[PDB]
Amino acid sequence: AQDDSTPDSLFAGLVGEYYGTNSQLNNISDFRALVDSKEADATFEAANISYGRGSSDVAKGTHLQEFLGSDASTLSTDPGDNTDGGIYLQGYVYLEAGTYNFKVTADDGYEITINGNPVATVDNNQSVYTVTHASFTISESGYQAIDMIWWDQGGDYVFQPTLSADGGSTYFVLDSAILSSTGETPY
Ligand SMILES: OC[C@H]1O[C@H](O[C@H]2O[C@H](CO)[C@@H](O)[C@H](O)[C@H]2O)[C@H](O)[C@@H](O)[C@@H]1O
Ligand SMILES: [Ca+2]
Ligand SMILES: [Ca+2]
Ligand SMILES: [Ca+2]
Ligand SMILES: [Ca+2]
Ligand SMILES: [Ca+2]
Ligand SMILES: [Ca+2]
Ligand SMILES: [Ca+2]
Repeated sequence: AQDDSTPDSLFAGLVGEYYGTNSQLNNISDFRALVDSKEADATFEAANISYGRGSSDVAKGTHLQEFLGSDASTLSTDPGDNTDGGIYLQGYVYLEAGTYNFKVTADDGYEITINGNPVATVDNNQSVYTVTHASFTISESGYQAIDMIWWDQGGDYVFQPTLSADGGSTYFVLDSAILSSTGETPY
């Protein structure tokens, strides 16, 4: 919901922020502290949350643009170089009441929360790895609050957090079909 004097862009995606640093990102706490420490180095619309894979540091050159792919045309600016970097996404996702679970492929780590509750966590650096996370429940159909963090400490980078509504038989990417930046219906 609106919570200040600034009108908010309504689009079918999450509000994306990118942060770079020349310090080491080892875990979720490090990345969250980076987010807390300054304004975003760039903003974007996260409408197709399947990013990478690439090499040679997400925070260098045009690697962020390549990583974000179809979402990079919404970047507010082209960040300068850093050694380490990551993204913070926030907004809403339409989900019917029921049981769900994430399955996430990533390098490095990440955390996804729904309605404020962590539902997928990797609190460390890693080369590309896929985790099938534990199931969670949605009590009431509608737009659920969601946020994500992901980072790259260096090297390769990928982030694809897929969701299953059918007990792990099929999974889907979070994209413009169901995302909303504000919780209003995007057209
Ligand atoms: O430790 C997390 C990183 O792992 C990889 O990078 C390490 O492993 C590579 C292959 O063994 C080495 O070449 C590299 O020097 C190591 O840092 C991965 O490539 C990174 O993206 C991960 O962040
Ligand atoms: Ca606002
Ligand atoms: Ca900030
Ligand atoms: Ca750049
Ligand atoms: Ca892509
Ligand atoms: Ca685009
Ligand atoms: Ca690093
Ligand atoms: Ca990496």
